[PDB]
Amino acid sequence: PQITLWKRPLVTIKIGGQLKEALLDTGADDTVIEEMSLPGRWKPKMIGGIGGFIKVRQYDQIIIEIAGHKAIGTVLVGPTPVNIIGRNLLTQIGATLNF
Amino acid sequence: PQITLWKRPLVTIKIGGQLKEALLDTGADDTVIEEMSLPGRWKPKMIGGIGGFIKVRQYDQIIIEIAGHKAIGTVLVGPTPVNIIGRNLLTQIGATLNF
Ligand SMILES: COc1ccc(S(=O)(=O)N(CC(C)C)C[C@@H](O)[C@H](Cc2cc(F)cc(F)c2)NC(=O)c2ccc(C)c(Nc3nccc(-c4cccnc4)n3)c2)cc1
Ligand SMILES: [Cl-]
Ligand SMILES: [Cl-]
Ligand SMILES: [Cl-]
Ligand SMILES: [Cl-]
Ligand code: NA
Repeated sequence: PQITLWKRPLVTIKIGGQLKEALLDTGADDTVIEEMSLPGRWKPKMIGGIGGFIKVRQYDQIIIEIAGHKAIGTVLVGPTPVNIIGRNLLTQIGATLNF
Repeated sequence: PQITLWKRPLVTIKIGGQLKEALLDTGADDTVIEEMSLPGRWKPKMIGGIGGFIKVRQYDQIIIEIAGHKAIGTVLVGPTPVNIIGRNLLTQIGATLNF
C-alpha cells in the first residue's frame, strides 16, 4: 500500500496468535509492544522517549505479521503508551518514505 | 525522493531562520523542536510518549522548509530529545509510507 499521513498509520498486527493494533513509526528504531506473553528468554533494554526512559524486555526472533506481511525479529515489551512498529520491522516489510 | 529505513530518516530543515536536523516521524502527530525562539503568539501544551509527558509551547502558522519543501503549520517547542517532523507537516510535503 501507499499510506498517507492525514490520520495515524495504524495497522493490524498478529503476534502470539492474537490480533493487535499498532502504529507504523519511522521515528522508532525498534518495535515496542504493550505487556503480553512471549516465548523464550528475554534480555534487558532501556529506551528513551520524549518523556524519559522506560525499561523493557527484549525478545529476539519473534514471529510477527504486520498488515499481512510476515516478519521475524526483535520485539520490546513494556509500558509504551501505544504499540509501535519501528524500523527493525519496517525494513523487513520493505517500507520506505516517499515524497 | 525515496528514503529507506535502514537508518534514522534524518533531514535538514529550516525554521525560524535556523538550520536543524530532524527526524521524519510517522509516529508523531505533531512537529516538536528543541528550544528556540519563534515569532508570534503561543500557548502551553503537554505532550506524551514513551517515558511520560513534557511541556511545550505551541506556535501556530509557522513556515518551515523540510528537505527543500515548504509548508506551514503548528510547531511545538520544548525539551524534546530529538527534533521531530510529525504528520501535521509530513502531509503537506506529500510524504507517504510505501510497502
Ligand atoms: C502530539 O505530537 C507528538 C506526541 C508525541 C511524540 S513522541 O512521543 O515523540 N512519539 C509518539 C509515539 C511514542 C507514539 C513519536 C515517536 O516516533 C518517538 C520519536 C522519538 C524518538 C527518540 F529516539 C527520542 C524521542 F524523544 C522521541 N519514538 C520514540 O520515542 C522511541 C521509539 C522506540 C524506541 C526504542 C525509543 N528509544 C530508544 N531507541 C533506541 C535507543 C534508545 C536508547 C538506548 C540507550 C540509551 N538511551 C536510549 N532509545 C524511542 C511526538 C509528537
Ligand atoms: Cl491518511
Ligand atoms: Cl529485528
Ligand atoms: Cl498544523
Ligand atoms: Cl495526499
Ligand atoms: Na503564530
